[PDB]
Parts: sequence; C-alpha cells; structure tokens
Amino acid sequence: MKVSLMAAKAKNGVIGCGPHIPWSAKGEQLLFKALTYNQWLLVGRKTFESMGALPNRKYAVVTRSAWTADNDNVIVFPSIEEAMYGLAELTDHVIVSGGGEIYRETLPMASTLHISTIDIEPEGDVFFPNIPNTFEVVFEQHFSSNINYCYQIWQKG
Amino acid sequence: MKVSLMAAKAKNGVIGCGPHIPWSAKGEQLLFKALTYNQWLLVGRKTFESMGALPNRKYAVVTRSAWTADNDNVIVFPSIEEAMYGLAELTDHVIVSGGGEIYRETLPMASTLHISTIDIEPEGDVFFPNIPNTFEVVFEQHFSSNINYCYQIWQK
Ligand SMILES: NC(=O)c1ccc[n+]([C@@H]2O[C@H](COP(=O)([O-])OP(=O)(O)OC[C@H]3O[C@@H](n4cnc5c(N)ncnc54)[C@H](OP(=O)(O)O)[C@@H]3O)[C@@H](O)[C@H]2O)c1
Ligand SMILES: NC(=O)c1ccc[n+]([C@@H]2O[C@H](COP(=O)([O-])OP(=O)(O)OC[C@H]3O[C@@H](n4cnc5c(N)ncnc54)[C@H](OP(=O)(O)O)[C@@H]3O)[C@@H](O)[C@H]2O)c1
Ligand SMILES: CCc1nc(N)nc(N)c1C#C[C@H](C)c1cc(-c2ccc(C(N)=O)cc2)ccc1Cl
Ligand SMILES: CCc1nc(N)nc(N)c1C#C[C@H](C)c1cc(-c2ccc(C(N)=O)cc2)ccc1Cl
Repeated sequence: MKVSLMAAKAKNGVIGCGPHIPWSAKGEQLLFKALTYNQWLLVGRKTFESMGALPNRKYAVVTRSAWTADNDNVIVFPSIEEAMYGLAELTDHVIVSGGGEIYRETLPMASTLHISTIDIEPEGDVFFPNIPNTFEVVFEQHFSSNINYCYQIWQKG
Repeated sequence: MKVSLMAAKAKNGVIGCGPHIPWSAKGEQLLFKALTYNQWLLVGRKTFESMGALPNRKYAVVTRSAWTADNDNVIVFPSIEEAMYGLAELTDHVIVSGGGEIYRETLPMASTLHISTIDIEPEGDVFFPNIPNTFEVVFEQHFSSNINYCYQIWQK
C-alpha cells in the first residue's frame, strides 16, 4: 500500500490556528478536492471533527480514546500501525490529510507529498514539519489568486 | 513562457466524437478545474464552442475563419504562432486544453503534460497524439469512479 500526504502550509510553516486553517485561498481547495476524490484519507481525530465526513471520500481516523464516528463511511483505529494494516486490506493507496500530529507521525511513511504553499504569514499554533531531503520536487505550478499559492509534488527517491 | 498541456484520453486514444467527449468519468473534471484555475488556456475554436467560457480562466482561441467571441476573457488569434507570441506578452504559463488538432500542433512545445487516461474504449473520430519518448512520467495516481481513470504527469 502506497502512502501519500496532502497539506497546505503558509509561508511561515503555519497550518492551523486552534481548530481553524487561518487563510482562505481561492482555488487551492480545488486541488485538495480533486486529488482526494474517491480516495482513502487518513486523518487525526481533531482534523476529522473539523472537516467532517465529506462526500465521495472514505476515512480512516485514529484516536487514543474510545471516541467513535457515527458513520459507516469511516473506520476508526486505535493506532496508525493498525490503520495502515487495516487500510492495506481495503486499498492500495491512502492520502494522509492532516493534523499536525498526524503529519509528523506519518511523514517518514510517505512516498509522495502534495504540498501547497500559501503566500501568507498568519498567526497559528500548528505547524507543518520541515520536508526532509529524502524527497525531491518533480512538479510545480504557481497560482495567482486573492492569496497566491504554489503547488508542488514531491517524490521519495 | 511555460507551455503545459492537459488532456483526458480513453484507453484507445479517443478524445472526441463529433463535438462531444464520449464518456463521463465522474470526478475527472476536478483535476482539469484545479490545474486550470486562474490560468490562461489555449484551445481550438471547436473545443471552445463545446466548452463554456467558464469563470476564473482566460482563453486564447485559434481559428482560421472570421469567427469571434463575446466574452471579455477570450482573445482570438489567427494562428498558433500568433497565439503563442501574444500569450508570451500576457502570461507566464499557458495550458493547452485541447482540440485534437490543437494537441497535435502544440505537443512539441509543451514541457509538461497532464494526462488522464479513462478506463473506456469508445467510438470516436478525434484522437490524442502519440506521446514522444522525450517525456517521462514523474507522477501517477489511480481513481475509482463510475469509469475509472489514471492521472499521470509527464515532464519533458
Ligand atoms: N493546512 C492543512 O493542510 C491542515 C490539514 C489538516 C488539519 N489542519 C489543522 O491542524 C490542526 C489539527 O492538528 P492537531 O495536530 O491538533 O490534531 P490531529 O492530528 O488532527 O489529531 C490529533 C489526534 O489524533 C489522534 N492520534 C494522533 N496520533 C495517534 C496515534 N498514533 N494513535 C492513535 N491516535 C492518534 C489523537 O486523538 P484523541 O485525542 O481522540 O486520542 C490526537 O488527539 C487544526 O488546526 C487544523 O485546522 C491543517
Ligand atoms: N478529452 C479531452 O481532453 C478533450 C479536450 C478538448 C476537446 N475534446 C474533444 O475534441 C474534439 C474537438 O477537437 P478537433 O480537433 O475537432 O477541434 P479543435 O482542435 O478543438 O479545433 C479545431 C479548430 O481550431 C482552429 N485551428 C486549428 N489549428 C489552427 C491554426 N494553426 N491556426 C488557426 N486556427 C486553427 C480551426 O478553427 P476554425 O474551424 O474556426 O477555422 C480548427 O477547425 C471535440 O470532440 C471535443 O469534445 C476532448
Ligand atoms: C483545502 C485545504 C487543504 N489543502 C491541501 N492542499 N491539503 C489539505 N490537507 C487541506 C486540508 C484540510 C483539512 C482536512 C480540512 C479541510 C476542510 C474542508 C472542508 C470543505 C472543503 C470543501 N471546499 O468542500 C474543503 C476543505 C475543512 C477542515 C479541515 Cl481541518
Ligand atoms: C474536463 C475534461 C478534461 N480533462 C482533462 N484532464 N483535460 C482536459 N483538457 C479536459 C477537457 C476539456 C474540454 C475543454 C471541455 C471541457 C468542458 C468542461 C465541462 C464541464 C466543466 C465543469 N464540470 O464545470 C468544465 C469543463 C466541457 C467541454 C469540453 Cl470539450
């Protein structure tokens, strides 16, 4: 099973401010919707609660508590290793879609990264990890918008 | 100026049947939307008439006749050479978005290709060109849908 990771980060590394993503970049949500369409997503419990079970995707959520989802489109796991093992029975591909914690915990498992960098430097208390040099950019495209953004695909060599 | 090209082709190479794309692969249009957002596109006159002048894009359209367009976001050019030369003054990047004829005439100038292959072999009279071996795939992702599709990005 292949693990991808999709994230949007501000120029200063911020990805979150409390339970909110602290920018609104017109156009960027299209990439996220387009690349995740009918995909399996792996998210942390907090991210899942902020985003919800959006239509046309399937969800693996991890929690350390007895927390549960209300939805036969979501599988809840007690660990990332269990989620990975369970997902590999259902699909050959999962896209890690966030939580700062989940990103830190799964970045060494990822073999391709979908990284949108937003031309803004907001306040926030949740950050994206530094991208290790195990990965290289293989595609990049710039977008002008109300807030500009740059989409890069990174591959593990 | 950078030239990209983006297309959806069936597994038998068909991209069109008359004025129509001969399939509906639910979700694939999202890729096209995402990659063309606030971009300049280059299209042939027939493809432009088949498509809306959809929002948040600017359209260079080529024709050999007297055809013209109302929409403020469209510039009409008499040839590909003139479109390319005039686009270079207007933008840093154009995405060639089709016409079989337009794809044939512009594939040699593209440096990256966005290619969605649709899990179908329909009837049609317009085909995508042979991709030269100067291009290689740098990214690939499969999608399951009513008709499955595979998204590949090629770099020259
Ligand atoms: N810009 C972006 O790309 C993007 C994307 C997504 C989210 N965000 C932002 O990121 C922030 C949320 O990130 P976060 O780090 O606070 O939370 P998170 O990663 O979304 O979720 C953390 C929770 O997941 C569970 N968890 C984490 N690791 C686990 C493990 N190894 N085993 C079992 N359960 C595990 C725990 O759930 P329990 O507490 O239930 O035990 C933990 O509290 C928000 O601000 C959101 O807006 C940004
Ligand atoms: N699946 C996909 O990725 C996709 C994408 C787009 C379109 N399509 C399909 O492709 C089909 C249309 O393709 P097509 O090849 O018939 O038409 P097209 O390439 O879209 O347009 C051809 C027209 O463009 C103009 N043109 C072409 N070369 C020119 C040049 N060098 N200088 C000036 N004008 C030039 C001419 O317009 P005039 O006739 O006005 O002189 C020509 O008739 C449709 O079926 C459509 O559904 C598929
Ligand atoms: C578009 C942001 C983004 N970009 C890239 N590149 N990668 C990413 N991971 C994310 C993300 C995210 C989290 C998961 C999220 C998403 C949503 C949400 C809800 C509805 C829509 C929609 N427009 O329908 C879009 C997004 C809400 C809360 C959160 Cl927390
Ligand atoms: C989306 C298919 C596609 N995929 C990839 N990968 N590359 C491409 N070039 C195209 C294309 C195309 C032509 C230009 C086209 C587009 C549209 C159209 C229809 C609906 C919407 C929408 N859903 O709002 C947006 C665009 C209609 C007719 C045509 Cl003839």
